[PDB]
Amino acid sequence: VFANPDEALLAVAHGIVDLQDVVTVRYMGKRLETSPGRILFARIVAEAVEDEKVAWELIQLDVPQEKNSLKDLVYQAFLRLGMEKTARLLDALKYYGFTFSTTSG
Amino acid sequence: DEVWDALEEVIHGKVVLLNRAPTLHRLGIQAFQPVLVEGQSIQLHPLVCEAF
Amino acid sequence: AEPGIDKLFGMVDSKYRLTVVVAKRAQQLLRHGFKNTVLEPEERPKMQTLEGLFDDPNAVTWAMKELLTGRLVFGENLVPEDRLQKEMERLYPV
Amino acid sequence: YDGRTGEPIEGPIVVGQMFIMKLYHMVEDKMHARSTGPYSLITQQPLG
Amino acid sequence: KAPVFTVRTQGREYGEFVLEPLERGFGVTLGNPLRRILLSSIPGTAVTSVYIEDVLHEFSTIPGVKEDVVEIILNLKELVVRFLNPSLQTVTLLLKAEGPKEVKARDFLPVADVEIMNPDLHIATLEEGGRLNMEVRVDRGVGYVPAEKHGIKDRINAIPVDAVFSPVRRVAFQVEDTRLGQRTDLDKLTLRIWTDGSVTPLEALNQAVEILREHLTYFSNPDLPLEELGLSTRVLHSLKEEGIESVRALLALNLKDLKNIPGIGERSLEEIKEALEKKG
Amino acid sequence: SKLKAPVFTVRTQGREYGEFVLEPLERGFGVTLGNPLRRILLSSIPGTAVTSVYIEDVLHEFSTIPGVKEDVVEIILNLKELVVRFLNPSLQTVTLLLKAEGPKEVKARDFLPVADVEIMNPDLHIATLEEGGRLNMEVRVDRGVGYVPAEKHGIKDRINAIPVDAVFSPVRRVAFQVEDTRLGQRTDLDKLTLRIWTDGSVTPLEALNQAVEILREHLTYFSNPQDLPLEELGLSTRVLHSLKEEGIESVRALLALNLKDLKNIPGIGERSLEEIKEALEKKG
Repeated sequence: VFANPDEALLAVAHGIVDLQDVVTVRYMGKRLETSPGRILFARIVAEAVEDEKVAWELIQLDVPQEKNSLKDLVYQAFLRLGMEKTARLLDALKYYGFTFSTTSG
Repeated sequence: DEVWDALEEVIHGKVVLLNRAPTLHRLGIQAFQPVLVEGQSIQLHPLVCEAF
Repeated sequence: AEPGIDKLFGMVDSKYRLTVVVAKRAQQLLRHGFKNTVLEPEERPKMQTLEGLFDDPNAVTWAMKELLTGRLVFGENLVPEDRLQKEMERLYPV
Repeated sequence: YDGRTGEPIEGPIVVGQMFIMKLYHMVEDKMHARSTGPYSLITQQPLG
Repeated sequence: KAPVFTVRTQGREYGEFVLEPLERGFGVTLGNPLRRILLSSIPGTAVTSVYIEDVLHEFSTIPGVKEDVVEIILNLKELVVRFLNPSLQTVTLLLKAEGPKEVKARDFLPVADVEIMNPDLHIATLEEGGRLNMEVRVDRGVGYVPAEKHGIKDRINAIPVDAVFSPVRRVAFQVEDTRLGQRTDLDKLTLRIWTDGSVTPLEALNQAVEILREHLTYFSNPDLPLEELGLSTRVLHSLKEEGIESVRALLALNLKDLKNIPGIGERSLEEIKEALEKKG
Repeated sequence: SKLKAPVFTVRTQGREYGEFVLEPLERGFGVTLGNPLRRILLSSIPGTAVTSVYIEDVLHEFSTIPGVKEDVVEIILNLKELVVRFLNPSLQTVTLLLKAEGPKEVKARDFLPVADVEIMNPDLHIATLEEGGRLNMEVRVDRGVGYVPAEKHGIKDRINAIPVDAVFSPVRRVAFQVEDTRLGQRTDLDKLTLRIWTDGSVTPLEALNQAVEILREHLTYFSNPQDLPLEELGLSTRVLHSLKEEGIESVRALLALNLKDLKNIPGIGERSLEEIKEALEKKG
């Protein structure tokens, strides 16, 4: 049971748990049951668009990210945050997507 | 080597147009801010690959 | 993406009008040698050379930033062309 | 093992000997650019 | 040439450190070990255990208190404790409160050479008739050690807590291409560091590089036993545990030595004599 | 509960192979120390390579030699495998000469011996020569780091000399193993083993030491957080031309020029001394 995302991912860094493991993490005042990976995705979006609440609204956390969900994410981001921020989010999604894709095995 | 620096100065803020045949829609041509690189190959961003 | 592009699209009813304003303003800046700018010395766009920070040669960037400031006025039939050109040449010679 | 980090890839990966050929299409032959140059007789448009 | 090192910091919680230019490949060569060390080997403090008077286990709930034990422990995990004394390795904080009050970090009983970096940290809300009496264990350590791993209990009913020792909250590094005019394949290193404020990002980084260097330094230097004699049992045990285990030592034992032994008297002297009659 | 300085064990086989063990180390430090050294060992270790080749009556790389089986390209290819050891640390370049003929298979030994130059692989084949076949060549071997393509250095001792791709790195292979170990009370501790294969020019221990030194020197860079040309000075024209072509081009050198130096210059007299003084009055 993690107090914050930083703790969960610090635990991941030391090999205590994996990114695909279901864990209890406390995020934004609410107690969530999810993987460190999805929290990490949420942080990717959050830092990308520089708005944490809106980002939290956009993402579907209870589901694995795929073509349709990510497309919906892009569109909603375009509507809410505008061109520039959505572009930044796109670059972020690209970067982390690739980065994880290589180490995924 | 100074003329390369000069070339860096010239293209500053300017963009170029990339085109791929067949050009089916308006995104067959797009604008990009060029970043000078060694080598004879043009480097394209992944995300635009679908539109082209 | 160009900085504040959404806000720039906000200022106009048509994107093409934004493009025309930017282009024409850039022409003004080029013609008068940037000395007619509405920007402040700390607002001036910079470019990193081997020497160091220098004035940005690109007039379109200048025009877009200037437009973002709000200190520019754009529209149709604001002033006869000749009068505008001559007053500009009086305030900022060539 | 990832040569950058030193840490292994999180899963087993297929590695082996493959036969790969270098084709006749090379950038050196295909790279081309033009500022100004020769124009056509009748059309006065640039050549191909 | 000698690369430039630039530092841009915001408070004590966050820092950015740029190193450029570097030779090709050295961006990750420097970047990777520093990241590993900063998260693991940077010394810090953490709550490792908690004892609550009327709480039997971690999943229990406290009457009169809004937060459950889990949430309280979670908040205690956020507690940042700075030890002023370098030789001080452990402290027990005590807390006693009641009534309609919102408990903060300040309410902890003050300890000498112990500074609370976050006194505004919320712990638990107490209502009318609510009583909170607890003792928290603060230790010095490194890295991240789960509760199951250390399993330390000062007393019974004590709940082990996941220990986040590292004052460093996060480490990220980006390596991008850069050029020195003619060469374009040079490396630019950007280090992003998040800390809890107890240790400064620059300080943490310095400790990390110092540790790494120190680690690099390590490559420098490439007459028989009485027990068997079969004597009386009392003789065995006494003589043995009396600092001697042989007939040679028994021989060393003079009149004012053998008889001086607490166990030895006459019944023992008898058996002993018999032995000296068997061996001579 | 603080770990102490680990034992370091060294196992070497000749100059070509080495094993270096450090144990015990804290968990995860096996790759933390092991990996960066590997990267440096593969990239940054200084070595020697053939940088140039001139073969008599041979104009270019695509030429062919009468009496010799191998073509020039193949010969250069064989020369790329040549491992040359400089005994003198101050020696940065050497030109090897080779002359052979008749029905013989030319090896590395046939190279004319040079002082402070040792050929580690004398059994290396170069070219097969036939009756009436004549091979007379000079190869230039330089010291450098990394990989420098022929197009990059463009080194030519003479006109008909053929530039050769220079593979400087003496380190052939680097592997590292991390294994479990315990120090009595603490378990899951790390044992680091570094295995290094080299060409023999540099010793594995030497290579490792250089690598560690490089890493340390680079670690020093985290320490600090964050004399003009006379031609530009604007001095008199005569001053510009004279002072410049007089072997100096700066105010530092002008400062170096004592009374029996500045006034000794053929161009300089008193009219120059005036301007000079003025310059020293503007800067001080």
